[PDB]
Amino acid sequence: SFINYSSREINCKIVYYGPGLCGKTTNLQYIYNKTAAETKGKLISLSTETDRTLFFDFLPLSLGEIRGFKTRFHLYTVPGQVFYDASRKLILKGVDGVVFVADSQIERMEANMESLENLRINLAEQGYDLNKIPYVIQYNKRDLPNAVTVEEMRKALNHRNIPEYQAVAPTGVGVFDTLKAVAKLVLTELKK
Amino acid sequence: GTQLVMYEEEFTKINAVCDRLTKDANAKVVFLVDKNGQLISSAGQTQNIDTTSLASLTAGNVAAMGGLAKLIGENEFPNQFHEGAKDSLYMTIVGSRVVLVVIFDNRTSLGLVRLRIKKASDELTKIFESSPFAEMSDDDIDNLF
Amino acid sequence: VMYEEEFTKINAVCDRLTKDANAKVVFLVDKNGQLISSAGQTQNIDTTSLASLTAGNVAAMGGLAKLIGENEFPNQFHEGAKDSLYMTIVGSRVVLVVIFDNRTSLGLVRLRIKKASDELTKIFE
Ligand SMILES: Nc1nc2c(ncn2[C@@H]2O[C@H](COP(=O)(O)OP(=O)(O)OP(O)(O)=S)[C@@H](O)[C@H]2O)c(=O)[nH]1
Ligand SMILES: [Mg+2]
Repeated sequence: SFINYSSREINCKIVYYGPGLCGKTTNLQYIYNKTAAETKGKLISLSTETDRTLFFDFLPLSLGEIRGFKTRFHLYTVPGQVFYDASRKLILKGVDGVVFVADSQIERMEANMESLENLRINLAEQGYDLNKIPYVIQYNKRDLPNAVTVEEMRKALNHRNIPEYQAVAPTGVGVFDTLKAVAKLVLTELKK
Repeated sequence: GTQLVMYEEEFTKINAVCDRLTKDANAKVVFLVDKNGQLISSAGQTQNIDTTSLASLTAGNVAAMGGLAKLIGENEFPNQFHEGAKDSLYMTIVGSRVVLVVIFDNRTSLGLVRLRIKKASDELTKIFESSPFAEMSDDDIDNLF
Repeated sequence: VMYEEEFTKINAVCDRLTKDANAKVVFLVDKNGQLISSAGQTQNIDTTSLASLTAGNVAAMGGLAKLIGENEFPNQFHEGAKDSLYMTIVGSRVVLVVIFDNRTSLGLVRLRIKKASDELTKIFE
């Protein structure tokens, strides 16, 4: 994070992580769609022609004011397909909080676990520890018929009873819940 | 995140370096961005232009070049140049976590830009050479949205 | 498959460009970030990472150009110490990456990159 005392601005970086097609970019598109002009910048989306994220999405968001400092949250999503790993590592630099977006389809459970170990690895390799940073997990795609139960995703993905949110990103369900949860964990960390 | 703070002591000098370069090198815009994407300062005709997006693409570009330089066994390319027919753009790494960016009209020779940039960068490392949370409570946080 | 025919002909263009410009290595990268072809000294280089960082760099540069009222910047030249790196967009979808040591001039690489581009733009057609 970066605090400009002169301009009274608190800046925090939040990165959405998870496997390919799991819904990271849909989270940001929803947030952008529903936020008044006066609290958001422009949504940058570096994507392929089939809309897969190729480098990152970026959305700057202002969440109000705490003790007369404006809060600016810099939201990123990574490219989730395995072979973008080199680009994916770049986005984690200076991350203040992480949202891990998991796809609830049984056919993507192993992609979820692979992506989660990839987030642990990538953080360790630049000197962070997922067990020690503000972290929430989103079980996205709860609408789909082939979605596994919340309890089986907890067993596969969530060992420290990290805050977990059910979402259906395209309708917005769970999206602002997830953002509010990691944003407050980040702000609680600074308070310490 | 490394908890980083900037008091108006060093902010005011950094802004001064920037508006020097836009006036002298006839830059259309100037700005300073952390490697992690955080915009630190801008300067120039930043009306009608999104310096927050610019800072984010810049740090993404520099980080991708960073990894490529490392892949072909080199160090981070100290700067990058990108000519345009109308407006052109030059950037250089200032220190270990900062990037200075200048885009200018091509009615301003490249030689004059890399001149003022030799000094402004050297000036910036001279500046780098030099609490809201204490009274905060969890209602301040919970009441944010 | 006539894909077998095209893909050896793509390697041909890359191989000719590596010799005719005295380069170290040549990569042909889709804007998708997937490697299309590679000629030259590739043994000690992760080619998945290189394709991914190359597509990411071009995408970032593009989004930036689009902000400051300029079309996508066509070429990037990033001179290093013992080596150099040149990049060009061939047509719409492909990025050509030429890494060459400093005993080679950028002006020859660009001269040779012109004809490789057309040889590639017509292989695609
Ligand atoms: N049914 C259903 N579809 C969803 C849900 N969330 C996202 N999708 C769909 O899945 C597809 C992928 O979403 P997207 O946000 O682009 O994935 P991503 O995580 O950003 O993917 P990538 O950039 O790593 S490849 C889109 O078609 C999107 O509409 C969901 O909650 N329920
Ligand atoms: Mg995406």
